[PDB]
Amino acid sequence: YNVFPRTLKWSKMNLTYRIVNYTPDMTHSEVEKAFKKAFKVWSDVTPLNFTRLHDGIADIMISFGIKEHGDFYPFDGPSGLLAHAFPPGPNYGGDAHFDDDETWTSSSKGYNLFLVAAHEFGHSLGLDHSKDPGALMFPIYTYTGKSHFMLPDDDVQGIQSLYG
Ligand SMILES: Cc1cc(-c2ncn(C[C@H]3CC[C@H](C(=O)O)CC3)n2)cc(C(=O)NCc2ccc(F)cc2)n1
Ligand SMILES: [Ca+2]
Ligand SMILES: [Ca+2]
Ligand SMILES: [Ca+2]
Ligand SMILES: [Zn+2]
Ligand SMILES: [Zn+2]
Repeated sequence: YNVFPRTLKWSKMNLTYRIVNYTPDMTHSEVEKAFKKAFKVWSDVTPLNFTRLHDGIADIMISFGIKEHGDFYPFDGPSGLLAHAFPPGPNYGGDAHFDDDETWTSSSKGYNLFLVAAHEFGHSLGLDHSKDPGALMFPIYTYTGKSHFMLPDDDVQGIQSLYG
C-alpha cells in the first residue's frame, strides 16, 4: 500500500518546465532568459535542476492569461495580482500563471518578469509567503535599489527546509 506525503514538495530533483505561450511585452528570447534566470535562483540553493521542454506535459507549465484563464484565481487587470503558481503535485501542481495585463519588463520599469517568476517558482517548489518585507517570498512586489539580485536568508532557509 501507499500513502500521501504530508508536506508538499517534489520528490524528484530533475524537473521540467514549458512556456506554453508568450507575453507581447518582451521577445521570446527575453522571456526565455527571464524564466531561466528565475530557475537558476533555486537551482543555486538546492539540488534541483530545471529543463525546458518545447512540447508535451512538463512538471511546471508556464502560461500568460488575463481575467478568467481556466482556474479559480482570475486576474484583475494591471497591478494587484501579478501572477500565481500551484504548489508541487501532479496535474496543475507546479504550474505558473502570469497576468498579461501587466507591463512585463527586464528592467526596473513595470513589473520585472524574472523577479516575479523567481517568486512564483518558489511557490511551484512548495514555499508559502514570507512575513519578512525584504524576502523574495513576501507577497507584495517591492523593487529595491540594489544592483544585483541576491536571495535573502529567509527564502534560503525556507527552501532548505524542503530540499535540504
Ligand atoms: C529578494 C527580492 C529582491 C528584489 C529586488 N528588487 C530589485 N532587485 C535587484 C535586481 C536587479 C537585477 C534585476 C534583473 O535581473 O533584471 C532584477 C532585480 N532585487 C525584490 C524582491 C521583491 O519584490 N520581493 C517580493 C515579491 C517579488 C515578486 C513578486 F511577484 C511578488 C513579491 N525581493
Ligand atoms: Ca503541472
Ligand atoms: Ca494584475
Ligand atoms: Ca501586457
Ligand atoms: Zn491561474
Ligand atoms: Zn506569491
